Amino acid sequence: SIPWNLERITPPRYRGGSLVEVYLLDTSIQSDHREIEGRVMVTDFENVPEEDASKCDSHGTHLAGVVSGRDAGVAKGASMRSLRVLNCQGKGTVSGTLIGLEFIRKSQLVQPVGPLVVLLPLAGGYSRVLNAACQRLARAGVVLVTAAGNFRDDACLYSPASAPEVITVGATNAQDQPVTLGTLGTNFGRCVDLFAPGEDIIGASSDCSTCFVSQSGTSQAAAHVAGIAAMMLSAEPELTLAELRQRLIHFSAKDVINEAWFPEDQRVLTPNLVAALPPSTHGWQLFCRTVWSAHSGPTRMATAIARCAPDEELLSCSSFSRSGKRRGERMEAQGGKLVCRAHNAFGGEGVYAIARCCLLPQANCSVHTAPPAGTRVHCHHVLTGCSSHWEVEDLPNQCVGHREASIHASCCHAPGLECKVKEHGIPQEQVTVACEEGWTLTGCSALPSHVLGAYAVDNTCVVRSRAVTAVAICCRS
Amino acid sequence: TATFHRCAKDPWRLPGTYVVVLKEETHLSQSERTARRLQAQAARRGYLTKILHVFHGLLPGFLVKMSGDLLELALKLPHVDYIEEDSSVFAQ
Amino acid sequence: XLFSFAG
Ligand SMILES: [Ca+2]
Repeated sequence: SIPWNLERITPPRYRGGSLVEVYLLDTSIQSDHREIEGRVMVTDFENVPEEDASKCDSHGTHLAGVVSGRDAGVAKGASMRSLRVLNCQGKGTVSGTLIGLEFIRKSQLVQPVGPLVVLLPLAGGYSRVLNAACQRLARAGVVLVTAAGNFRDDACLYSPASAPEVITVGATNAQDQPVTLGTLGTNFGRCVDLFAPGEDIIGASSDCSTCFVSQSGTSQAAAHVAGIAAMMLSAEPELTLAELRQRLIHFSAKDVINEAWFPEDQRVLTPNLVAALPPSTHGWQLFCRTVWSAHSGPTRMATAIARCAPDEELLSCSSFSRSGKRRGERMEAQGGKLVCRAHNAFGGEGVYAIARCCLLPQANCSVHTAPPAGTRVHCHHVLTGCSSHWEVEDLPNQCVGHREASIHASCCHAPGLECKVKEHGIPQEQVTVACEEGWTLTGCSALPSHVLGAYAVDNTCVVRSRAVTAVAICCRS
Repeated sequence: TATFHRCAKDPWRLPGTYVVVLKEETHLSQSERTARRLQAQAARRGYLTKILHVFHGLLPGFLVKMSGDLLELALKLPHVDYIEEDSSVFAQ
Repeated sequence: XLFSFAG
């Protein structure tokens, strides 16, 4: 009887959302449906384009039901407030959405409450202004959850999906595979933060006050995460956006998606995570996440930059190009904060910078660099990361690089933190080495035969080549 | 330095309405003055305009219904950061 | 691609 999706997000050990308010920007809703009655407030903010009643509130009623519905909702408690920015045909405007986001912020300023989650179950093309408005609202301290989009395409080409600081959610089905329906399906790529159930999701039907219907979409998926986030914020009202994101990632089911469903170049960029509620089991823990930059593009002096959130520390920095035409990467300071920068080679199509960004309070971190010598540098403190860059066209708390390369060590003073290094090598397109259960991968690199790059996937260090050796630095309290 | 942007998916564009985004610290009073100035400069050129909304609280700026002919003029207004043509969003 | 993938 438990809907498959609600079972899917239930942790392996288990026992909400009322201190939290969830805003919904959508079609009109049937607020008298028994799933949501008395739990959703209709603001009557409305900004929708002209067309070109049961059907009118179908989309919105279902999602309000996914988030907070008493029988089939994720966060059965939760309070919701609804804004109408989609018309009866489900169409809205960027300007209308902006006006809506502004309305939420004015409400907050006029009558402050607790943590806010804003669900944006909608998409248009890439919009500079819409992305900026989302970012600005995130920086004001509001959590935004958005749909990845339903076009079986790169989510970075859509808004608010591509919008920095917003949690972007793709949809997976009952077999934990990405939803695909012909030429349509879940979006994917590096702008997607995680996936959640978004096929065959039962919820409130606006046909009648007690009816139910199954719907599919990245909106349904985003609604699961809004519910999950609302529960997480009730339990821990002080979470920063970076902390909430690290928890959503940490508690997801990992490596459950068959990545063959995604286009080849998007596999590496797309996180293999299906959202789930935190367990009853939760003492301090080291949380890290992998942040891929935008591709640098092909200019000769091109650089890709991957950054961490203000409250995170950059513990390592790696890079990757599909061609292998790469000048490596370096950790460089910037506004008093370290970023991961990767360098394209002359004739390269471009490269990615790949940061490992971690929540490490009490950390004092620095970088130690040595110019081309092989080349070596050490933390003379724990080593959390090695990087290397070169300027040539071709070839023990210690990092070792190629003789023609500069080498950079990320060194932190973090008492109460233990780190070890685990190595693995073979004759090979991909070599792999994982931290032990309960350890957090902080750094991933290849021993210095021609590598495309290296990256952490959860707690597994992956090295890609064309005698290769993967090296993982793993830490815990 | 002010730039123009419109949706790359041509069918999703909504020409004739523009979001005028002003520089970050621009004050509401200035946003309003800038909108009126646009309306005046347009009117002297024979163009009707309508200010649909003035933005403040996240981004400063305004929403304006006008011919795209006026975009060169509008990009030269004081405080302008960029202008974006309105476009469609959809239930997912 | 609105309403369960235009389904
Ligand atoms: Ca994102």
